[PDB]
Amino acid sequence: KKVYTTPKKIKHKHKKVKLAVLSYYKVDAEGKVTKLRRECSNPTCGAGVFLANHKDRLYCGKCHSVYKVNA
Amino acid sequence: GDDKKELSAEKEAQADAAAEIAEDAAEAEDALNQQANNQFNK
Amino acid sequence: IRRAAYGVVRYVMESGAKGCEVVVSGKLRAARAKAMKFADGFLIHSGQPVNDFIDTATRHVLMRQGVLGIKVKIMRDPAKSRTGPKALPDAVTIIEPKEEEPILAPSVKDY
RNA sequence: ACCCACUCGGCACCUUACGAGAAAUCAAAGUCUUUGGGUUCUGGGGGGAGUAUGGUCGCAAGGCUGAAACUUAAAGGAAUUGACGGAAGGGCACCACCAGGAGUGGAGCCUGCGGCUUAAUUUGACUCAACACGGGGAAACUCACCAGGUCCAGACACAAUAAGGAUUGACAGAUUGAGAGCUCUUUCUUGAUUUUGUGGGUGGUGGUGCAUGGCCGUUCUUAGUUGGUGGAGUGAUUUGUCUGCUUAAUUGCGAUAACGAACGAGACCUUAACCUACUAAAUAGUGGUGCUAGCAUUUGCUGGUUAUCCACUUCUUAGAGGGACUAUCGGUUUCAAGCCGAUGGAAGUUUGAGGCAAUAACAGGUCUGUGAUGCCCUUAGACGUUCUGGGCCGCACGCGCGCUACACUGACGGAGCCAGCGAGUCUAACCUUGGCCGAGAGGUCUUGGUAAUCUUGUGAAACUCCGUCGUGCUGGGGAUAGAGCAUUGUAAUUAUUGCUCUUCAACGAGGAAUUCCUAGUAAGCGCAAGUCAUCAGCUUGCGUUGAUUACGUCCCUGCCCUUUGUACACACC
Ligand SMILES: CN[C@@H]1[C@@H](O)[C@@H](O[C@@H]2[C@@H](O)[C@H](O[C@H]3O[C@H]([C@@H](C)O)[C@@H](O)[C@H](O)[C@H]3N)[C@@H](N)C[C@H]2N)OC[C@]1(C)O
Ligand SMILES: [Mg+2]
Ligand SMILES: [Mg+2]
Ligand SMILES: [Mg+2]
Ligand SMILES: [Mg+2]
Ligand SMILES: [Mg+2]
Ligand SMILES: [Mg+2]
Ligand SMILES: [Mg+2]
Ligand SMILES: [Mg+2]
Ligand SMILES: [Mg+2]
Ligand SMILES: [Mg+2]
Ligand SMILES: [Mg+2]
Ligand SMILES: [Mg+2]
Ligand SMILES: [Mg+2]
Ligand SMILES: [Mg+2]
Ligand SMILES: [Mg+2]
Ligand SMILES: [Mg+2]
Ligand SMILES: [Mg+2]
Ligand SMILES: [Mg+2]
Ligand SMILES: [Mg+2]
Ligand SMILES: [Mg+2]
Ligand SMILES: [Mg+2]
Ligand SMILES: [Mg+2]
Ligand SMILES: [Mg+2]
Ligand SMILES: [Mg+2]
Ligand SMILES: [Mg+2]
Ligand SMILES: [Mg+2]
Ligand SMILES: [Mg+2]
Ligand SMILES: [Mg+2]
Ligand SMILES: [Mg+2]
Ligand SMILES: [Mg+2]
Ligand SMILES: [Mg+2]
Ligand SMILES: [Mg+2]
Ligand SMILES: [Mg+2]
Ligand SMILES: [Mg+2]
Ligand SMILES: [Mg+2]
Ligand SMILES: [Mg+2]
Ligand SMILES: [Mg+2]
Ligand SMILES: [Mg+2]
Ligand SMILES: [Mg+2]
Ligand SMILES: [Mg+2]
Ligand SMILES: [Zn+2]
Repeated sequence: KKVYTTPKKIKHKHKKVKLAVLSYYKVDAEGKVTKLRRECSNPTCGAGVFLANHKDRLYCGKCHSVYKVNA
Repeated sequence: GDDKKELSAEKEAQADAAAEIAEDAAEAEDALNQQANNQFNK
Repeated sequence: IRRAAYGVVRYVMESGAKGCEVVVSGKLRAARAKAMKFADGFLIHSGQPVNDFIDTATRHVLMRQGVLGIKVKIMRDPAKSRTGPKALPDAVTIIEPKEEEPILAPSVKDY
């Protein structure tokens, strides 16, 4: 046939990091628990799901994308 | 196949035809789902 | 090859066919393909009596080496037709007339 | 000299063949394993080789005599069937010619093919039997090519990873042609469905039509193929299957060691021609009668009218029948199958036209129709697939199928006005009458039709008539090009198509060549169907107009058939 070609630089795919992280809640002394990172307002999110914190952005990931709640 | 054996061709072929008549002649004579969702709906 | 084919011919001949034909095409065990006709008895080819009296199939048999064609032709008894013409358009039957015991003295009958 | 008969001895010939032979053949090649008249000589698988060496003869060239080493399984005879001939003899054919028709070949454009070009210009096919072929009219699709971007749709098994997360997704920005979370940034989400590797799969218009099936083309517009019993032969085989005559035909007659038969041709099937009779039709029409319009007429003519009734089946439709068998008569011949002529007839070229189609052949075409297929290739930076955009149309040129023209048997303008085969729409946009808008192209409101019911009498075109042009590259011709307006489609640029003005080329009948054709044919002409969103200079069918000239030959060409030769049989590649 032809047998190869192309400039250089194969592309990579993705990770999903590592993240031991679903520990974001704060317990005071014995035992009271207060939540970090405010949860989400859509009827598809039972407010067990939270909103990512960037800048401007807070965003719902259980909705795979949808919605912009910005506080 | 080769022309040397052609007799044993015709004889075993004759013999294959008799066994289709024997198999033939003998054969002329011879010898819920949704409801389990409803009853489990408790 | 010939065993199976000959045996199929003799079973269809046994079955009261006017005649039958088995064609094997393709390649058996050798590089170069071949074709073998196996016929017995009476068959016809041209014309509408084909459409009435002969059923043909072809079948692709797919083997470790390759693919063989099998085209089986069977000519049923026309006299047994039971729906269709009962003979070939070729058939012409005269009726065997009689031996006459000749003449008489003329006379007459009365009733 | 000649004739006839006879007889020795000759050169030959003819027929047999009792006999012999592997056979072709042979009065010897016979008088044979029933093996013996006399005698001379030669040969003992094929090569090496008539070579080496010695002897001998020769002026010489060469003669006579004449080994071996080594090598090899066939070489050789006669005959058979095939096959093949730059051999002959017969036949057949408008894919051959004669007599002619219209052309093609020239020109412009249309198209395919080569070539060049190109990131790419995807690829098959190359005499007839490649080149308006792959149903191949490609804007994306198609699509196989090229420039880039995504996705797994990587079954299943084992391993490993891993609930402290195997893995999935994504907003904004970045990025990207792109409102692709491709990838990055950021940090939520998901929950054992994946991920990683091995093994194994899967897909591939990737390869091989020279591994195959299936199909198809071609030999073949052909006429050939086989077997029973009997004859010939040791045999394979042969006769049958043939000189002649006849046919479209191994179609028949006839000749006959053959007789009597089978596949193929024929028959058969479909379709077109004819049925004052069969059975019927508001989904076909006819006459009558009402209702009624217009002319003129004391009447009569022409329309109109989905039922207003009554009758009928000529014309239209399709069931089942019938009819042609070359019939009758006369010619002509083997005194034959046939052939020519006449009359009749719907029809007498197998009535016209087709479908089907024996044995075999080909390295014909096709893995680019197939979830037909072997093997090879590839399979995650994919040859899988999708998306974006180009390409298949690219232009010094060579070739093939065509379309349009060179005009006065015409163009243009009125006017006349006639077909046949077709096809059409429910999750849908098909065929479209009518009504208005528009120079057009088209637009728009309605409508009939799943259809002998509506479009549709598809009011097609050539053609007919009355005029304008008047032989002037002209009012013939319309390539090229500009500007504008519409239609299909997401998308019209390299201009899908359509329309109006303008632009107004070559072409003054086409060299060497070469195609097709015999009667409702050739030729002119349009239509529908296929492709199909749009696009036909293409194809498949259809009807409209409708001739000249053959009713022969074997000169050319092509093929079939005898014979003939062969050392070919993997068959003249
Ligand atoms: C004017 N625009 C178009 C016009 O060009 C024409 O187009 C048709 C086209 O649609 C047809 O398309 C075809 O498609 C169907 C379908 C079943 O495949 C066919 O049955 C039928 O031949 C035809 N209707 C084509 N065959 C002919 C053109 N004149 O007619 C339809 C139209 C929409 O009016
Ligand atoms: Mg084959
Ligand atoms: Mg026939
Ligand atoms: Mg003499
Ligand atoms: Mg020797
Ligand atoms: Mg031909
Ligand atoms: Mg020619
Ligand atoms: Mg001529
Ligand atoms: Mg030309
Ligand atoms: Mg090209
Ligand atoms: Mg062609
Ligand atoms: Mg092309
Ligand atoms: Mg593409
Ligand atoms: Mg591909
Ligand atoms: Mg794997
Ligand atoms: Mg081939
Ligand atoms: Mg064929
Ligand atoms: Mg015999
Ligand atoms: Mg026959
Ligand atoms: Mg009336
Ligand atoms: Mg009638
Ligand atoms: Mg006569
Ligand atoms: Mg080839
Ligand atoms: Mg195929
Ligand atoms: Mg393949
Ligand atoms: Mg394939
Ligand atoms: Mg193709
Ligand atoms: Mg290919
Ligand atoms: Mg296909
Ligand atoms: Mg198949
Ligand atoms: Mg060419
Ligand atoms: Mg062609
Ligand atoms: Mg006119
Ligand atoms: Mg009608
Ligand atoms: Mg009509
Ligand atoms: Mg002019
Ligand atoms: Mg003009
Ligand atoms: Mg197009
Ligand atoms: Mg075409
Ligand atoms: Mg003649
Ligand atoms: Mg040669
Ligand atoms: Zn949300």
